[PDB]
Amino acid sequence: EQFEGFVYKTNKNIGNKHDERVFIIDRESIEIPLSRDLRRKWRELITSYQEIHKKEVDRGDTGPSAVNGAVWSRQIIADESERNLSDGTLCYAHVKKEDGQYKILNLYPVMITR
RNA sequence: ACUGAAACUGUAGUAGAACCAAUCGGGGUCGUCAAUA
Repeated sequence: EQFEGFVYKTNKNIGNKHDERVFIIDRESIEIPLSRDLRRKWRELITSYQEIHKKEVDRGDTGPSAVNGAVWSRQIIADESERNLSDGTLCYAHVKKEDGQYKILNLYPVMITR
């Protein structure tokens, strides 16, 4: 196939990680209204990521002490710009279909998330 | 078309009586952390 897309590169944030993922825009697409409830939940989840590791990062660890061969996942070392869901940011969205509606429950920065 | 003189703003009076630097708190203890293949 041929596609066009965005590379949703995060870092090598776990030891078994081989690949980044890239979002294929050339093909089928759907959109949902972005609620202010999602905006706060994003800010709040990312705050946790950034806040919880602040001390490990500032003493200069390059990755979690509990997983060798890995480096800070992109969102946890990112600037506070990441903490605001500004236009064109890339996310994973946790979704279900209900009543034929693509309900979005949360926005999450990584496939398996905090 | 003769300046009045002489005369302590002084004497007596406690910035004091009452008032708690005090009330609460085991030097204690378990699961998290990272995301993909």
